[PDB]
Amino acid sequence: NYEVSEKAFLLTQSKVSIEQRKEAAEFVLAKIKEEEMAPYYKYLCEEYLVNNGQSDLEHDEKSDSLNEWIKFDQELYNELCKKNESKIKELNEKIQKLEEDDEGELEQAQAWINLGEYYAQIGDKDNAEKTLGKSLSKAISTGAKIDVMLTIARLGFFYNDQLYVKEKLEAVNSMIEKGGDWERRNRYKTYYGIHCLAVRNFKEAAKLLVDSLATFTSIELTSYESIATYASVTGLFTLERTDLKSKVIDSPELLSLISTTAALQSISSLTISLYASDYASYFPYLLETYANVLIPCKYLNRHADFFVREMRRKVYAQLLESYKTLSLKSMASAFGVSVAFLDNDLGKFIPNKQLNCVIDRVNGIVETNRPDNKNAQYHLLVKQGDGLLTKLQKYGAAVR
Amino acid sequence: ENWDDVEVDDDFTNELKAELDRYKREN
Amino acid sequence: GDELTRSHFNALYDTLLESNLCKIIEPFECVEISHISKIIGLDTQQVEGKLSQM
Amino acid sequence: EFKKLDDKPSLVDVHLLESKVYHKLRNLAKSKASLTAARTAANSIYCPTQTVAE
Repeated sequence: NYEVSEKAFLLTQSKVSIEQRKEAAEFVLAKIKEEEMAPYYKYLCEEYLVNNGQSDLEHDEKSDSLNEWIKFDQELYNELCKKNESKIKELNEKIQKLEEDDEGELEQAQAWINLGEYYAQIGDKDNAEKTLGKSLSKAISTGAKIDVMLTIARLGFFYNDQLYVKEKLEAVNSMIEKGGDWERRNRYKTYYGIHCLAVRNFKEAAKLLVDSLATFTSIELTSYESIATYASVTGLFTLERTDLKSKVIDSPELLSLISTTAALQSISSLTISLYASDYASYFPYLLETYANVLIPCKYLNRHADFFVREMRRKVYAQLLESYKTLSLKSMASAFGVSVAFLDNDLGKFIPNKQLNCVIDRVNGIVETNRPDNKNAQYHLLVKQGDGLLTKLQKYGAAVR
Repeated sequence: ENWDDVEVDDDFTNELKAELDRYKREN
Repeated sequence: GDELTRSHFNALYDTLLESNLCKIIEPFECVEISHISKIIGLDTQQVEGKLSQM
Repeated sequence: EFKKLDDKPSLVDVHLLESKVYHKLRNLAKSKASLTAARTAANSIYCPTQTVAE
């Protein structure tokens, strides 16, 4: 269900082109004639409002925005009951006869597991996890448990529900912790970091994506280079510049990945320009980054403007370490900013204690604040040193 | 966690990247 | 034209550049950049760019 | 289909050209693995100067 999830994701916010939502809408109507996508489109209008929420024919009666092409016509309306008879009335009667004839054990479990995948395309989630629970008691080895954790993971992928799905994803590994091969051991930890990207835990969850996407891909939902853009942007985002030379710019998979398609423009254009300390050509590569990468990708657009605040402070911080004092004519008259427009970027970063820099408003001499031998031994020691008696007397003064 | 959530506005990408286009044309 | 030669070109470019810096860095620092470019033999913008990279 | 189903020494030339595919792709893992298997299997045969020299 990645095709309808990735392409129709442009229905959230697209400020670039109008045909982006139109071209992606063709894949929605093409894939829905085979398998039922109806519960996916119903949630699109129930998530974001006053943008695309008025395009549904029957939810409430509304017409708005630019898109008349996403809807259920009189054909799919009559096909709504046709798919329900095949996915419920037809399948449940065949499995019910298996319990009466008592044929096999794991074969009956795989029947409920395969049937449980149809409930994801139905839109009733109470019977989705119920059928998986019936096959849970019939599951013996780890072969039948592979598709169980995949169907449960689709509940948060297909319905975009990060609340009730993460409880079931953790319940499988917590009740019985085995993992089998290290391939699945990374799968239980991958789904853990997916729901943490919705709450935006930053480098905690995002550090596992660059490791998993550079080794193995499920290959069933998508391809290797389609979701590779998630690890390309978060690669330089989470990892410091010191380790970018031994990891990102030199990699067996990444250097062969840029030759597959030009839609990345991260591990190549942004990495080489950042390692060369040249910000003249580095910034125009960011112009095609957010547009052609962050917006179309799902988990990347969940952040969007959350990337730059961490990245914009870091790109200048690395330049301040290479010189004691810089010049305003280098920043204002050359690369990324003008004179007056510089106050908007570094103006809000310093009061947040993100970086320490000094700009001269007369002679135009940029000055860098260097802690020298102070560092965390003196100043930062006082800050985090007060937490010793703060956390001790918090619950300690009340005894029991 | 939640402090980073609200403090980020609609500014930056959609805005500052539109300024970088006209900035290089004036130089 | 050769990639293996061009790959070692930047390697030998920095190799002889670091060797020229060892003559500058060995005595005391705080010398004018204008006199540094005369010892290196490149432009002021090129010397400041390559020195800050190391 | 080329492993011991047709010509055994022919893999020496196949794995040799396989390293050149990942060479321009800047992939060290697949280039070292294909060249090591080619040189290890090159001990059982002798090619007239057009392989071992490469």
